[PDB]
Amino acid sequence: QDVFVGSVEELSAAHTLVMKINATDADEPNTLNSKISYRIVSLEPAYPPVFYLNKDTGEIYTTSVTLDREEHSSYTLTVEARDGNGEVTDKPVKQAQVQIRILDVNDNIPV
Amino acid sequence: DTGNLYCTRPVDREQYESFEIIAFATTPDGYTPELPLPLIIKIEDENDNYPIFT
Repeated sequence: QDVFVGSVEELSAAHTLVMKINATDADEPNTLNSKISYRIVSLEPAYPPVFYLNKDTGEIYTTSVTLDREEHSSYTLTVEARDGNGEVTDKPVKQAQVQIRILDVNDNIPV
Repeated sequence: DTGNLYCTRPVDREQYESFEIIAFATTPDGYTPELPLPLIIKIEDENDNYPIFT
Protein backbone atom coordinates (compact mmCIF):
# COMPACT_ATOMS: atom_id res chain seq x y z
CA GLN A 1 0.00 0.00 0.00
CA ASP A 2 1.03 3.68 -0.60
CA VAL A 3 -0.77 4.67 2.59
CA PHE A 4 -1.30 1.96 5.22
CA VAL A 5 -4.09 3.11 7.62
CA GLY A 6 -4.62 2.44 11.35
CA SER A 7 -6.55 3.69 14.44
CA VAL A 8 -7.35 2.92 18.11
CA GLU A 9 -9.34 4.21 21.06
CA GLU A 10 -7.99 6.30 23.91
CA LEU A 11 -5.58 4.69 26.46
CA SER A 12 -5.00 1.62 24.42
CA ALA A 13 -2.10 0.16 26.40
CA ALA A 14 1.70 0.53 26.32
CA HIS A 15 3.71 -2.05 24.22
CA THR A 16 0.49 -3.11 22.42
CA LEU A 17 -0.12 -3.92 18.77
CA VAL A 18 -1.45 -0.97 16.75
CA MET A 19 -1.22 -2.28 13.19
CA LYS A 20 0.75 -4.46 10.69
CA ILE A 21 2.38 -3.67 7.30
CA ASN A 22 3.58 -5.73 4.28
CA ALA A 23 5.96 -5.78 1.25
CA THR A 24 6.62 -8.55 -1.36
CA ASP A 25 9.85 -9.70 -3.19
CA ALA A 26 10.32 -11.37 -6.52
CA ASP A 27 13.02 -13.90 -5.36
CA GLU A 28 12.13 -17.40 -3.98
CA PRO A 29 10.33 -17.49 -0.64
CA ASN A 30 12.17 -18.37 2.51
CA THR A 31 15.64 -17.31 1.29
CA LEU A 32 18.19 -14.47 1.87
CA ASN A 33 17.40 -13.06 -1.60
CA SER A 34 13.87 -12.47 -0.22
CA LYS A 35 13.92 -11.95 3.56
CA ILE A 36 12.23 -8.57 4.19
CA SER A 37 13.54 -6.10 6.82
CA TYR A 38 11.41 -3.21 8.03
CA ARG A 39 12.35 0.19 9.46
CA ILE A 40 10.92 3.68 10.24
CA VAL A 41 12.77 6.55 8.51
CA SER A 42 10.55 9.54 9.24
CA LEU A 43 8.01 10.33 12.07
CA GLU A 44 5.50 13.11 12.61
CA PRO A 45 5.52 14.37 15.38
CA ALA A 46 9.18 13.44 15.80
CA TYR A 47 9.19 13.92 19.61
CA PRO A 48 8.47 12.05 21.78
CA PRO A 49 8.93 8.51 20.43
CA VAL A 50 5.37 7.02 20.32
CA PHE A 51 5.73 3.66 18.48
CA TYR A 52 7.95 0.77 17.30
CA LEU A 53 8.36 -1.36 14.10
CA ASN A 54 9.50 -5.05 14.35
CA LYS A 55 12.14 -5.84 11.61
CA ASP A 56 11.10 -9.41 10.94
CA THR A 57 7.35 -9.83 11.61
CA GLY A 58 6.52 -6.33 10.25
CA GLU A 59 4.25 -5.22 13.17
CA ILE A 60 3.81 -1.75 14.62
CA TYR A 61 3.25 -1.36 18.35
CA THR A 62 3.20 1.62 20.74
CA THR A 63 6.32 2.12 22.96
CA SER A 64 6.09 2.61 26.81
CA VAL A 65 3.22 5.17 26.07
CA THR A 66 -0.54 5.48 26.34
CA LEU A 67 -2.09 7.59 23.54
CA ASP A 68 -5.06 10.00 23.96
CA ARG A 69 -7.10 11.98 21.46
CA GLU A 70 -7.30 14.78 24.02
CA GLU A 71 -3.43 15.10 24.15
CA HIS A 72 -2.66 14.48 20.48
CA SER A 73 -4.74 12.70 17.72
CA SER A 74 -2.93 12.16 14.39
CA TYR A 75 0.45 10.60 13.47
CA THR A 76 2.31 10.00 10.21
CA LEU A 77 5.19 7.62 9.61
CA THR A 78 7.50 6.94 6.69
CA VAL A 79 8.81 3.35 6.44
CA GLU A 80 11.41 1.55 4.25
CA ALA A 81 11.91 -2.12 3.13
CA ARG A 82 15.06 -3.89 1.90
CA ASP A 83 16.31 -7.43 1.70
CA GLY A 84 19.57 -9.39 1.97
CA ASN A 85 22.01 -9.10 4.87
CA GLY A 86 21.55 -5.34 5.51
CA GLU A 87 24.18 -3.75 3.20
CA VAL A 88 22.56 -0.52 1.97
CA THR A 89 22.97 0.68 -1.64
CA ASP A 90 23.99 4.13 -2.81
CA LYS A 91 20.89 4.13 -5.05
CA PRO A 92 17.52 5.45 -3.97
CA VAL A 93 14.58 3.20 -3.13
CA LYS A 94 10.83 3.40 -2.55
CA GLN A 95 9.38 4.26 0.96
CA ALA A 96 5.83 4.06 2.37
CA GLN A 97 3.26 6.00 4.37
CA VAL A 98 1.65 4.84 7.59
CA GLN A 99 -1.13 6.87 9.18
CA ILE A 100 -2.48 6.26 12.68
CA ARG A 101 -5.27 8.18 14.49
CA ILE A 102 -6.33 8.16 18.11
CA LEU A 103 -10.16 7.90 18.29
CA ASP A 104 -12.18 9.91 20.84
CA VAL A 105 -14.13 8.10 23.53
CA ASN A 106 -16.61 9.56 26.03
CA ASP A 107 -14.08 9.20 28.87
CA ASN A 108 -14.94 12.77 30.06
CA ILE A 109 -18.20 13.55 31.83
CA PRO A 110 -19.49 17.12 31.21
CA VAL A 111 -18.70 19.61 34.01
CA ASP B 1 15.17 17.51 30.90
CA THR B 2 18.35 16.71 32.88
CA GLY B 3 20.14 13.71 31.38
CA ASN B 4 20.14 11.54 34.56
CA LEU B 5 20.92 8.03 33.45
CA TYR B 6 19.21 5.12 35.17
CA CYS B 7 19.43 1.35 34.96
CA THR B 8 16.03 -0.36 35.07
CA ARG B 9 16.50 -3.79 36.66
CA PRO B 10 19.33 -5.95 38.02
CA VAL B 11 21.92 -7.64 35.86
CA ASP B 12 24.47 -10.54 36.11
CA ARG B 13 28.18 -9.98 35.88
CA GLU B 14 28.38 -13.68 34.96
CA GLN B 15 27.23 -13.04 31.43
CA TYR B 16 27.52 -9.24 31.12
CA GLU B 17 30.78 -7.29 31.51
CA SER B 18 29.84 -4.11 29.65
CA PHE B 19 27.05 -2.34 27.67
CA GLU B 20 27.71 0.23 24.97
CA ILE B 21 25.23 3.08 25.40
CA ILE B 22 25.25 6.45 23.49
CA ALA B 23 23.87 9.78 24.71
CA PHE B 24 22.59 12.43 22.24
CA ALA B 25 20.90 15.80 22.84
CA THR B 26 18.16 17.28 20.63
CA THR B 27 15.70 20.19 20.48
CA PRO B 28 11.88 20.05 20.06
CA ASP B 29 12.24 21.16 16.35
CA GLY B 30 14.55 18.24 15.66
CA TYR B 31 17.87 20.18 15.81
CA THR B 32 20.99 18.42 17.11
CA PRO B 33 23.10 20.92 19.22
CA GLU B 34 25.48 18.31 20.78
CA LEU B 35 27.70 15.49 19.50
CA PRO B 36 26.93 11.95 20.70
CA LEU B 37 28.78 10.73 23.81
CA PRO B 38 29.31 6.92 23.94
CA LEU B 39 29.59 5.82 27.57
CA ILE B 40 30.47 2.20 28.65
CA ILE B 41 28.40 0.93 31.55
CA LYS B 42 30.75 -1.51 33.15
CA ILE B 43 29.27 -4.35 35.16
CA GLU B 44 30.99 -5.05 38.53
CA ASP B 45 31.43 -8.43 40.31
CA GLU B 46 30.33 -9.97 43.65
CA ASN B 47 30.97 -13.43 45.11
CA ASP B 48 27.57 -14.83 44.00
CA ASN B 49 28.68 -18.10 42.38
CA TYR B 50 28.82 -20.86 45.09
CA PRO B 51 31.88 -23.04 45.38
CA ILE B 52 30.99 -26.58 44.44
CA PHE B 53 32.91 -29.86 45.10
CA THR B 54 34.22 -31.92 42.20
